[PDB]
Amino acid sequence: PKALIVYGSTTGNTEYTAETIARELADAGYEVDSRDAASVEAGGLFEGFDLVLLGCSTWVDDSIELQDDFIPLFDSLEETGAQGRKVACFGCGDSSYEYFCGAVDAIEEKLKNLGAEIVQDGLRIDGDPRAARDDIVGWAHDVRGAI
Ligand SMILES: Cc1cc2nc3c(=O)[nH]c(=O)nc-3n(C[C@H](O)[C@H](O)[C@H](O)COP(=O)(O)O)c2cc1C
Repeated sequence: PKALIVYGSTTGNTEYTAETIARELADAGYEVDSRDAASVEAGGLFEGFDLVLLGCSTWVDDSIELQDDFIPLFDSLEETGAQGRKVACFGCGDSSYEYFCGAVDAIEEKLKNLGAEIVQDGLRIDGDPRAARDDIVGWAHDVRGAI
C-alpha cells in the first residue's frame, strides 16, 4: 500500500512526529511519501494513495489556529481527492492552552465534511514528541490495522 504523510511544523515537533510514523509504516511494508505542507500543491494531491496522514501544530489565534504552512492546503482540501479516502490526523500542541491540539479537530471535521473516511481518532501530542515515541509508534500500528 502507498501512504502520503503531509505535515506543517514550525519548531520541528510535528515534523519529527511525521518522520516517526513514516518509519513505522515503512518497516511494516508500505511505500511512504512524506512531504512538508510548504511544498505541496492541493490539486489532486491525494490521487493514487491508499492512506493519507495529515498533521499540524496549533497556534493560538483569533481567526485560524493552524500552523501557517498548512493553511493553504487546509483552505483547498476540497480539491485534494479526499472523498472516500482513508485518512488519519496527528499534531503536537500543549495542554496549557485551551484549544489543546485544536488543529487536529479542525482538520478531522473538514475531512469528514468532504466525505473522507477517518480510520482512527487523531494522535494529539502534549509537549516533546521525542518523549511520546511509544504513543506515536503504537498509533501508527493501530492505523495500519484499520486499513
Ligand atoms: C505562541 C504559541 C502559541 C501556541 N498555541 C497553542 C495552542 O493554541 N494549542 C496547543 O495545543 N498548543 C499551542 N502551542 C504549543 C505548540 O503547538 C507546540 O509547541 C508544538 O509542539 C509545536 O509544534 P511544531 O514544532 O511541529 O510547529 C503554542 C506554542 C506557542 C509558542
